Amino acid sequence: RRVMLLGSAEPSRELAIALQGLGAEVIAVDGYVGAPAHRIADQSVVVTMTDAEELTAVIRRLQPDFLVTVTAAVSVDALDAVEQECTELVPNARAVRCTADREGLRRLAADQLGLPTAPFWFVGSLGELQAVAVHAGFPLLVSPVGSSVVAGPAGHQVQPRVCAESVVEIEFLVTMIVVCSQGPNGPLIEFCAPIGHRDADAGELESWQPQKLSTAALDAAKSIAARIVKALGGRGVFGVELMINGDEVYFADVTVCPAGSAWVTVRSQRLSVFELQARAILGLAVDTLMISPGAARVINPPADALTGALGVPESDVVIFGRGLGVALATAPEVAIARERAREVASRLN
Amino acid sequence: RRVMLLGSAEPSRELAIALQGLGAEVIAVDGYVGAPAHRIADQSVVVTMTDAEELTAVIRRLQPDFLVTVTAAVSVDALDAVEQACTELVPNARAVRCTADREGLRRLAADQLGLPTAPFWFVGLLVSPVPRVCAESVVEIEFLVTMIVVCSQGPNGPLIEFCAPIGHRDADAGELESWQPQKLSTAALDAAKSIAARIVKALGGRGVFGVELMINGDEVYFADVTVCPAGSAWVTVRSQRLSVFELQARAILGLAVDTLMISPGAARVINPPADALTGALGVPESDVVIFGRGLGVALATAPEVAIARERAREVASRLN
Repeated sequence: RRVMLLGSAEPSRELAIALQGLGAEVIAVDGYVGAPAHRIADQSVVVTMTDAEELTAVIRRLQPDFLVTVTAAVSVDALDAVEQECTELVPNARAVRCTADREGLRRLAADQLGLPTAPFWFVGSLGELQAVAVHAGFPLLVSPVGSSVVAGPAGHQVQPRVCAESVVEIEFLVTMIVVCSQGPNGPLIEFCAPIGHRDADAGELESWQPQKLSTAALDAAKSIAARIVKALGGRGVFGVELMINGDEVYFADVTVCPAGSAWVTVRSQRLSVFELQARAILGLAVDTLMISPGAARVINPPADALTGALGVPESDVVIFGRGLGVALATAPEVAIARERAREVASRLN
Repeated sequence: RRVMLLGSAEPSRELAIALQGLGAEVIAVDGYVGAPAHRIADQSVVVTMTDAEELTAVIRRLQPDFLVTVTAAVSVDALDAVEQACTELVPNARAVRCTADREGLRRLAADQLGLPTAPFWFVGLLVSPVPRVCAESVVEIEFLVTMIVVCSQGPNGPLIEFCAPIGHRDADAGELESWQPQKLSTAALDAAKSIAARIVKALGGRGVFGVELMINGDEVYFADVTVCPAGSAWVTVRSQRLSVFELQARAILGLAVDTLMISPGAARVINPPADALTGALGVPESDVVIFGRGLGVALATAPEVAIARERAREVASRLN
């Protein structure tokens, strides 16, 4: 059983450990020579993965049982070549293509599915912008298809590309991790507990699990998460990005790769997002049981700093090279778990 | 920060992962070419580890910050020289020597310390080869129990932590079965901590120690201690917040530890087809660790040890 990982960054390494515990040989592919998953993989490969010819030869020679796309820098055309009884793609070349095309994924979510999003318009003129502002009002979020905030410049109520978004009030950003595998009885679709996340003080990301939601908010979230994921199809672990304001839930995005916010799961769930995606790739049963509330801080290791960081109760750390590290804590409550993680991170950075 | 592992087998691999999560480069040393920790280590080394000359040159050239002895086939004479000259040993050489000398460890436990053991005699009943030959009186036993003792430094100096007792026994098809926690009476648990703590402090140094005991209601007997992660410790990979390997990674490096339990659990060490895993991972709260030339660990957790053992039985059965 041979799995091939397109991408060899930090989560590619943990996934590779996970897959090796379950008995699989892993090939780690990337562009440069010293990539993280190269060090512990069974076989390392260097190719400009953004090269449809060069990538496709590599896949034909090695001929892996499973082809896992863990990065965004990849030839989607090369992947559809391989799809077009020798290798299962997990995720599908469909999902890889849909989620790298930002325009097409929004239009898939809001138009084909009836998913609720923040009002958005794709323009291609100045005049197109002019209308939207008159129609939509302020503030707007003009973004290339950096992201400027058009916060200023209809007489009656009955009245390349650049993306315009109306701005909505938001309480929480939330990551819904959806897992699609096979069980001993066929297809499984599992939901993790909502993961709350946000940008923190020193340019770090903070996450925590579980984020509490109302019944109506949680029903909406499962519904939205489940529907975008079934449209993509195939086995895999999907991170579905949502915006929440009390009862309202908005679709923002989905990634076929383990999000930075998922790092909390390494300590807060029985099976981490990496153990889940190892099992999903290989078509094995999964559950989404939680160990305990937790929080994480992704920073972007002096001997003194480590000693101090691990002095914080129920804490853990994942050191990764230059400027990359994860601070982790668990606790009987999310609030304690976030305070401990901020302590771990503070003693570390 | 560079740790060197004497021994490169399956537990040496998990310890190596653990140490790499905490930021350390690991050198895996063993006798043969394809050893398990070689595959994911940062640097691999092949040497005859019982050769004091050959081993000692290897340690002098590489010059690691920490020297960890994970196997028993190692030159203790080569090891004592490293403590006499740049490099911290976890575990310490005193411990490596005492626990490989079976006669001297018994005499240390029963004579110098006043530890209770089964009556024993060395001559020159359970007659066993120790030359000398060891004679033991046979006592009634309820449970075999592993007491995992952890010695590290915290942010406030020395720590000595006890894990929850691990029960273990030989089960069917040659599998070793373990489970955590094993319930003990107050008097039994007081005895066990006392015995575990006393043999470990006599060895000294940082490390993770497995202390073997025999239990019959009230009475606790010392049977053995190892400076290496016992096969019965495998249950901790899922039953404790920090597995025996994460604890020994933290102990080697002198970091704080705790011994919190996630949930009751059980394990079965067997000594791997796709349908075997599909069927095996269908058991609730189950996990597997595949190695090896047939080596595998079946794991389950549950709200009760009894369910956790039945699930692990099932996982192992669907796997074997």
